[PDB]
Amino acid sequence: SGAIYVGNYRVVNRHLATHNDWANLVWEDSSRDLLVSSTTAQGCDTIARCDCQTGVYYCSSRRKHYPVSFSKPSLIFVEASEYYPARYQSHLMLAVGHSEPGDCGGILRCQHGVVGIVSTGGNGLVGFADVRDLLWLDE
Ligand SMILES: CSc1cncnc1CC(=O)N1CCC[C@H](C(N)=O)C1
Ligand SMILES: [Zn+2]
Repeated sequence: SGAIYVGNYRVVNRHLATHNDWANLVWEDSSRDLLVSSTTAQGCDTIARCDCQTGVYYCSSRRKHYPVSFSKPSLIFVEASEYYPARYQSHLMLAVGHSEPGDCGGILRCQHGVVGIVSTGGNGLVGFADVRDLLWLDE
């Protein structure tokens, strides 16, 4: 679990969105595993606008933050699940690091702010759904 609170927006993994998220929907994209819903309170998270490939992510399964090198956002294949059929997930970035079912939603940060959230993982790898291209989160 985990979300990004920026302005009147809440960003979450689409496969973990609640009824309130769907009732206050702004935008959703299955191929990215992203859903953005509206909030009445102002969120205090800064989004990064960069091409950083180093950052720090929160791993709830270890209650620890880890530094990682990560790849450029791309279409990476993702196996079937109770949430999605087998497909290519776009805007996905991989890093060598621990993650397990329950870690989705952990924020990845660089020196410029929020880069994205944990969305995939397995075999010593962890995938992050990038949010840096979503320029409307600040306007
Ligand atoms: C940190 S998530 C994780 C980690 N280690 C093993 N498995 C997982 C689960 C995992 O990869 N997915 C299940 C939920 C939907 C994900 C998707 N973005 O399509 C795929
Ligand atoms: Zn950065």
